[PDB]
Amino acid sequence: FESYNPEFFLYDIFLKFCLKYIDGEICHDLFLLLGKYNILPYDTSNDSIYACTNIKHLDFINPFGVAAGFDKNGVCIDSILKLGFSFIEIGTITPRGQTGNAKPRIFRDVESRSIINSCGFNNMGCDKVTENLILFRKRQEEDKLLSKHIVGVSIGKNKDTVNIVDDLKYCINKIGRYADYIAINVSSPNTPGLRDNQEAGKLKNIILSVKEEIDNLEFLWFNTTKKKPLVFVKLAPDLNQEQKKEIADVLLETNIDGMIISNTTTQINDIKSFENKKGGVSGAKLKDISTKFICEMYNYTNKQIPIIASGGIFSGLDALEKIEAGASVCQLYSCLVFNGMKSAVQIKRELNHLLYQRGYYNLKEAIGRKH
Ligand SMILES: Cc1cc2nc3c(=O)[nH]c(=O)nc-3n(C[C@H](O)[C@H](O)[C@H](O)COP(=O)(O)O)c2cc1C
Ligand SMILES: CCCCCCCCOCCOCCOCCOCCOCCO
Ligand SMILES: CCCCCCCCOCCOCCOCCOCCOCCO
Ligand SMILES: C/C(O)=C(\C#N)C(=O)Nc1ccc(C(F)(F)F)cc1
Ligand SMILES: O=C(O)c1cc(=O)[nH]c(=O)[nH]1
Repeated sequence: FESYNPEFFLYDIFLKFCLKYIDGEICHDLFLLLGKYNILPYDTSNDSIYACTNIKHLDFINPFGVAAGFDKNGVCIDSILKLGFSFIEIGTITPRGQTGNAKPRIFRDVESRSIINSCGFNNMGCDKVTENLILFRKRQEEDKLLSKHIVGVSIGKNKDTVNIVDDLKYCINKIGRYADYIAINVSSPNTPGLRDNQEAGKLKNIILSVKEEIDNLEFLWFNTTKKKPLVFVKLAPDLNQEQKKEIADVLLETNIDGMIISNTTTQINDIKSFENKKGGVSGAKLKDISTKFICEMYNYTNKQIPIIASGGIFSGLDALEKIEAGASVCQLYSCLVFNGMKSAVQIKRELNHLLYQRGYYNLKEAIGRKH
């Protein structure tokens, strides 16, 4: 075993320990601290050119990135990317820093590889996170192994903010220049009233405001693409067909660059250890629900809006199911929690194998093949 490799057995011993004894958020923060101090293992393999993917000019070296919320403040972007991910969606930052809901607010259920959280948009604020992203961009600029890595920024509203657009615009003005794309978060179930912004009418206004604000912002782009950040919207899977269809029409009207399918769900209640817990559920129990959601939106949007998959992706098989359902790229969170540091290297290898086995010459060919 190569001790610098994410697959080094020692990291699995650590993973077992963490999962067995350590509080969810404490472990998470410890992990981010390890990454901040750059003492995490890293992937040294070269990514298959056959598994590269894209969403317009956004070129991902591999189809795996880490979902929003994992590095809410962008404290160790480099370290996380070097685990083998092609991109990371930092934050889900708010104009002002806020503490989030009362702890403990993150619980694991290993048997079902599920997580439930009621974090509440805890983050250091757009100002501080921008500084962290700026530091990364400068670092990315001197390093070359990160030149093609992508960083997206998830944005939301502060707990008391009346008009979400006011917060979105503030964040864009501050960090938009350093983002490869912006993720409009209107699907968190831990911020009262936030999900109402998924109503076709409101969502349309929000998306246009975000796009205009990005244009109004426009060496210029200190990001990877060297172009203005694309716009994605992250949706909750707890919507009825009518709602999804109306949203689908808005996404086409607003010509949104992409849609991150499925944030956590609130319709799961078959998990024993989560009965007395609040928040959104992530993990295996969310996979089918979110995959189906992808199928629907892919159809409802006539395969015109690129999809970033999120929800219960742990293996290459799970990723292929998301891909064949219409997803062009995948985001992981729970996988990192349950499979640990070897998450990226492992899932990439699995997907390459599976793509080969099934007879695909590349990953793109598989996108939507479940038609
Ligand atoms: C502790 C925790 C915090 C999260 N924070 C955010 C966030 O700030 N913004 C966001 O868009 N999603 C957030 N998510 C949702 C994940 O990005 C992802 O959509 C969801 O967990 C489904 O992926 P998974 O099944 O692979 O875990 C969070 C999830 C967890 C478990
Ligand atoms: C200090 C050494 C402790 C060793 C414990 C050995 C347990 C044997 O499991 C072997 C396979 O582990 C592979 C890595 O898995 C990491 C994630 O483990 C999930 C929980 O596993 C529970 C059983 O250990
Ligand atoms: C099912 C019961 C499992 C019990 C497991 C006991 C595990 C104790 O874990 C200690 C080993 O983890 C090593 C730490 O690696 C993570 C960070 O690496 C940074 C470098 O650290 C070197 C000093 O450890
Ligand atoms: C609930 C929870 O456990 C988390 C969250 N969020 C989390 O990041 N955990 C977590 C993060 C990293 C590891 C490892 F180091 F092993 F790779 C293990 C667990
Ligand atoms: O910060 C949070 O509570 C949060 C945000 C989000 O988008 N999803 C989630 O499950 N939690």
